[PDB]
Amino acid sequence: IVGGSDAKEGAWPWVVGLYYDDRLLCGASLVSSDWLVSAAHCVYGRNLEPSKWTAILGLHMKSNLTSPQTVPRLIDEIVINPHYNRRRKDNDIAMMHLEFKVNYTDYIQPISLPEENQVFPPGRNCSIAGWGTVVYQGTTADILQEADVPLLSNERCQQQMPEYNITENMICAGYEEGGIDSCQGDSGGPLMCQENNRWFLAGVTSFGYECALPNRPGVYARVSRFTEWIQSFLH
Repeated sequence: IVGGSDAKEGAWPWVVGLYYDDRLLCGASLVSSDWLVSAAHCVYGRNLEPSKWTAILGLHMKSNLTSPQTVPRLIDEIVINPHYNRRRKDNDIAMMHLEFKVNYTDYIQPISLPEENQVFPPGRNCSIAGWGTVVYQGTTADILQEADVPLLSNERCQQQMPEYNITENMICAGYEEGGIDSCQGDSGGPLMCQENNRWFLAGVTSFGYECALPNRPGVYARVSRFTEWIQSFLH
């Protein structure tokens, strides 16, 4: 996360860090007691031995090794979206199953999927959080970083990203002046939006051109487009 600041413990209790070969590579969001939502590009091509992935839930600072609120879980199934197109970056979303369920606490809670026909309006600020790079081509955060970013319309995002195919399956967020954005290592994490005192998972961190440039917004997979499919896994 570029231009954000340290989160407080408990700030975003659905945010989960995903480890592979001992490195936190991507974020993910807890959506039930045993399913995460993350990005397909994070796991694509390396999902079929799913026990190589570990989720840490209730995570705040990577270096805090005596944290009693963090809970590890092996992953035992990873399902990429059946429409995912790697070349086009379209449908960039995956489901990951926790080997054993988690009990919810102030530090571990699921985030709601969007309500039917919920609108997340261009111009509204939503929040992002992750342990990825703090500046473009910089280093990964220790303490979870958070920031707020405004949504764009897809028309405006496509004009700013003419090199890319911005589809109905994507939602974009960032500032005209740049400075605040998701970055490498944040992929898979939530774009989350508040309505009526409740948080909804509006997007999943997907891609962008570099990070935090002016007039270059972050692109996220639009979760409302996948709610039926995500629901298909749940108990």
